[PDB]
Amino acid sequence: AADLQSSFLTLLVAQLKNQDPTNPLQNNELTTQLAQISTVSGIEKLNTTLGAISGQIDNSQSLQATTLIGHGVMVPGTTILAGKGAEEGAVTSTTPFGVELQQPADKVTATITDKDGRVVRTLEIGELRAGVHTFTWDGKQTDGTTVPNGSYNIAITASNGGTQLVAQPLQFALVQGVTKGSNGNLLDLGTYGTTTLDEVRQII
Amino acid sequence: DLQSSFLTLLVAQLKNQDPTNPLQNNELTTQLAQISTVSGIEKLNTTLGAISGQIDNSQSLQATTLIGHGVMVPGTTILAGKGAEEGAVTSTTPFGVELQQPADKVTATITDKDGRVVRTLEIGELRAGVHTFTWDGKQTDGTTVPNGSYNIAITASNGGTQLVAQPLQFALVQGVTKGSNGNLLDLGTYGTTTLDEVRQII
Amino acid sequence: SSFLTLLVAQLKNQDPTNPLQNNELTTQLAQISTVSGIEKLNTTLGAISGQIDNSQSLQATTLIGHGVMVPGTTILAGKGAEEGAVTSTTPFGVELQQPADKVTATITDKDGRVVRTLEIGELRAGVHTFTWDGKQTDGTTVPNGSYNIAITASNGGTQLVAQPLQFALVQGVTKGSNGNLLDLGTYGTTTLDEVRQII
Amino acid sequence: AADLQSSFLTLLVAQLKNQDPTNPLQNNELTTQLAQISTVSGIEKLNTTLGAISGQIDNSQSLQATTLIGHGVMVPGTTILAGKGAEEGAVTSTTPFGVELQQPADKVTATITDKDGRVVRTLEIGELRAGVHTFTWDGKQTDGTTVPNGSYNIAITASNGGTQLVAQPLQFALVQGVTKGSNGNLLDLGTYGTTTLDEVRQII
Amino acid sequence: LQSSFLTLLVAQLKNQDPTNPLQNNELTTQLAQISTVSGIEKLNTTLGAISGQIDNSQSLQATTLIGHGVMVPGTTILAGKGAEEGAVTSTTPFGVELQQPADKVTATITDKDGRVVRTLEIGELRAGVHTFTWDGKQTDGTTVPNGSYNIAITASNGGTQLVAQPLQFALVQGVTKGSNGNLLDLGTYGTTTLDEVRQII
Amino acid sequence: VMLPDGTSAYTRDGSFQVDQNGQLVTAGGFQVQPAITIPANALSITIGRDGVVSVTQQGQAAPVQVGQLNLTTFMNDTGLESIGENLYIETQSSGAPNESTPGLNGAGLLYQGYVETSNVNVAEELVNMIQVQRAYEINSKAVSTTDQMLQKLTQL
Repeated sequence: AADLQSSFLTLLVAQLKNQDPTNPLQNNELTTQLAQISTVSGIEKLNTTLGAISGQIDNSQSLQATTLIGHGVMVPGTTILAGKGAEEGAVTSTTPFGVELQQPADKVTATITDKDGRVVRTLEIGELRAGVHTFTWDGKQTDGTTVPNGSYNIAITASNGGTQLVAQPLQFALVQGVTKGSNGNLLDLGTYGTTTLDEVRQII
Repeated sequence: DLQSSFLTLLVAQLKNQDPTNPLQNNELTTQLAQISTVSGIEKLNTTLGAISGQIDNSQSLQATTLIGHGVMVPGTTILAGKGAEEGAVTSTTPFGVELQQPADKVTATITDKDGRVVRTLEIGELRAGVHTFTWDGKQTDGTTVPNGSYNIAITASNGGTQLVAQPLQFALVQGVTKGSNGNLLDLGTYGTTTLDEVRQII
Repeated sequence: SSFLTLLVAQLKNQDPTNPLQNNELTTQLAQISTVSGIEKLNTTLGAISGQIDNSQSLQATTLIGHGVMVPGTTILAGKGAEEGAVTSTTPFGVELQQPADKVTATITDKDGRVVRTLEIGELRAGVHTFTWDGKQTDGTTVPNGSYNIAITASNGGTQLVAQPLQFALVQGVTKGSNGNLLDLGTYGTTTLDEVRQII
Repeated sequence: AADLQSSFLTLLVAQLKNQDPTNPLQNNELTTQLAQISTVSGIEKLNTTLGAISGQIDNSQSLQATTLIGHGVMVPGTTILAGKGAEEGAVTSTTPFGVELQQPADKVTATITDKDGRVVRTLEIGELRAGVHTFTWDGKQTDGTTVPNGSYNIAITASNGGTQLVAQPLQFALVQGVTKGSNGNLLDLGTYGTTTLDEVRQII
Repeated sequence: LQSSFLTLLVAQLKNQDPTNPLQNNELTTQLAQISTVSGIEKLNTTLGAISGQIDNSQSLQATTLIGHGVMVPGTTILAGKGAEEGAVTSTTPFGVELQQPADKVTATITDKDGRVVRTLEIGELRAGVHTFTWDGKQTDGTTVPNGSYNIAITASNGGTQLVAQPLQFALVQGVTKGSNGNLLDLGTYGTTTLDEVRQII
Repeated sequence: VMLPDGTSAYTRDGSFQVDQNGQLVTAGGFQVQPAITIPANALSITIGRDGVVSVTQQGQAAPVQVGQLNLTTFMNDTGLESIGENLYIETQSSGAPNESTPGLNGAGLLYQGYVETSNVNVAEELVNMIQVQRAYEINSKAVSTTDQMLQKLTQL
């Protein structure tokens, strides 16, 4: 790009030192000067704008880290954490789950199993449209008693017209750090690892 | 390889003239006038890539921007309840109306789940735009309304002609959902809605 | 397809004794590509402007819970429910466009009776924010209520048009007929540009 | 857009009305002119649109200034507050100061003077690098005595082998509000006045 | 540029051949080409002001990071004990960046005198950034004295050494607009580039 | 302006400068008229819309009146004869000079911090140039035609 203004002069200085006096070359300045030199200046200065915009992109990519720290995003998964608070009489609370649906389904069911794998809860959330829907399990098993504290597996089966649809299970994940990978700014979920902004279906 | 499509097109039609001498020796510089042409596009199209990356950074920043607040969304539901403290005063979620025409005669009628009117609110004159008020949580007789939900109907009229009115209701923002279109304000009970459809952010 | 009816119509009076060379036609197409790319960038830049508007709208939510300085003469005085609470008054302000050296704030109660006189002094051109101490002329604690402030600014014996300003807590952000508006509650709905100062 | 397009349209009617009837101009270049003008008109509106982006970014920056309300920033200035808190035994603390150097200097002398003009102490730590270097003075006399609480000013002189350098003094300035004035939206520093956001070099 | 291209246009007009004058069908072409370069110059400068404003915005909005603690490049780890009775020894967390995954990761923690106090084996670490929290205990299992310690992280995959850069945690006190800008003034450590800052806690 | 003859020149260039001896000059040591002497202890200088040039001295908080700078108006502006430097000298067609205070007697005002840009629009000059160049081409063509006529006539 900068070679245009340097290979232009070498050819030009040749024609200036090798003019024929009887037939002097007035096309050295007819169009060669103002048109091509400026046409070089059009491209050579488009190097800077691409460089300037690249520098601005480099500055902007750090604004993600400059922004606040995540308080917990909603990510694909099946793990639900349940426990009891330090205070006496605290109601057991579970980390929220959810489903991503490409198309609306006329039936949505949720199967919650303990670490042993046996089904501990069956839930009929209801009717959902195409998109990401997030809910919170009450922490009650089939009989309505308090579930043991720990980890649970949620499987959401949703179908429309008797045909099973692509239902992506989603689990809550608490954000704890702002990492910088080889690709860009990423969120750190701690135990779950690191996650990207694009795959974050929802933020809580 | 586009350079070879013309650099060798030049030096396949110039590596013959020099033999046969129809020499101009002066149009020879059209190589550079064409390389700057192909490169002059090679940087505009690639600039579109950088500007798209900037756009992506814009959505990333929009996603990072998060606030826990309330918004004003179309609807007729007004909630009423009391706190766990003894002697708490019933408070109701603010309602409102969006009118594209100024209205002078505006009445807010509040009915319970049974369908009967519990309280009628006289609003009065309203200018063009969005107005948001708060129901006192008391019936027409002044008694405290029972805890639950109520339906608000706002009738607006200017000069004796009833105007189309958009009922509004308060909704706490619960999250930002990345759907097939972008960021949606997941309000929980109300659901998900776009930023523009929010009449007021409280 | 602007430069295409021009391009197709150019190939009619083509003059085979001196036609479009390959260099000119290739340049002409490429130069058209230059125009298309710039316009594509121009439409793209508008989307970024809208995104920046959305970002500033999201940033403006911090104004909720914070008070703006808006034109007006109302100062609210109140005392906390706790024992020993000292009555406090909402901050006020003055907007000026000419240099002033002699500024008097006459504060009157809801009945209009002059309860306090304050001498602010010299003020430059711009917005100046002050706070009433809550003390009337005799120094006693003013009762809670609304007070009307008249601000008179003068320089060298001639009075200047002084714009009184007052505190107004921002209650919400409204998507009105034009865009982002600041609903201040008691003061009402206001915009961003008129905001003298945020507190 | 039409500011240049109307002016560039006079150049078309000047070339069309003033062509040699013996040797007219080929229409091949005519579409090049129209393409070139569209290129010029496209760049012209790009600058207009981008200036609006600059103004919007300035407004967003002014809005973001409300995030750190009640804190303090270091902006071009020399006013220094020295004092102590109400708790007994508080060491006389001096508000942070700073020096901005366009070029690095191997010998920088910072002399602090009280309201009376008396020199309280000169700091000799060594060189100070280019950029903004801020320090928090201990608030002590030249002999170790706690400085009286009041106003101070620092004179910072940099030397490069006997050749001086121009530097920018900066002082901590607590912001009590963000005020929209005649020029733009400035930051009210109270005693220090009102200042824009672009000269903010360091904050605390 | 726009001025310097007008002179090349003025020169031709005042030096065109008198009895064989040049064609007149380029003046609006050349000026438009000249006006193209001038337009880009106006663009090019305005982009720089946008970069400066973005730098200032990054410098701002960082009061949350100032209040919080971040991990910065360096081998320093601070260990301390609370003044309260029975306080658990606190240790600044560290980290390491790996360009390539490694199977053997060794963390050697030494006192300010250089004597090795602790040796730890982490194991497999994939490409990216990894964070750890030292227990504040030396090799024998006793709590290390409160102070600064130097950490050397060596990550190798199958006997081939890979780049492992230990990180240091420090408290932020300010954000500086230095010669370039976006410096993270922390006090004893000094200023840190925001891009080179690893994570915010 | 005073030329070295003691005559008068006139310039619309107010980018005034200070010489070694303090007189106000304009790009060439042209000692303006009437004589105006900037003080050595000048801190700042101001020039109102009525042309009074007054300076800030150290210590004193007052713009002492150092000089008055009045304009000159001719009844025919076009008649002036330039001698370079954007200076014009009085000539018989321009008319006698009328020296008067700024703002009055039809004169203008003096704006500090401003420079007046040339009244040359590039677009107008370029369209004029196109017209003129075509005329030039045609005239050279006519000369060449007469040349050919004569040389054939002699070939006869």
